[PDB]
Amino acid sequence: MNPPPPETSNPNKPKRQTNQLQYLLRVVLKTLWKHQFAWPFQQPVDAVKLNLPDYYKIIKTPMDMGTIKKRLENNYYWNAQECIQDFNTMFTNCYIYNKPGDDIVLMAEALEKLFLQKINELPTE
Ligand SMILES: O=C(N1CCc2sccc2C1)n1ccnc1
Repeated sequence: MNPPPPETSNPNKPKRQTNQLQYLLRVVLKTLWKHQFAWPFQQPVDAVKLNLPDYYKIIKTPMDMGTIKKRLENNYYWNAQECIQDFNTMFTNCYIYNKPGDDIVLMAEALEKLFLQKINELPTE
């Protein structure tokens, strides 16, 4: 059974657009999305479809790139650090649910390295 997906809008949360957040969408997220290993991360984990009934028994703060992309598109975040934390949550969830050497974990490790390379330097506000 699947929980509701994370929110992509929140009317009482203040919005912001910064050069860093624009770069996270146009360059970082959009580049990661094209990678051959990105597909497991492009939407919320479907535990009903994937026959993973214990996924949400274990992962209590779900995150995926589809949600991040919609958040960035909505100006949901106040700053880049908030968005970067949602990427880190997404990678960490994969490491928590799975074990070292698992195919899904190799995909996450490669994306995380690419992610870090791209966020090492961000634009200046
Ligand atoms: O175990 C899987 N997971 C497990 C954990 C995570 S975290 C982000 C995407 C996924 C997908 N599979 C297995 C087949 N496709 C995804």
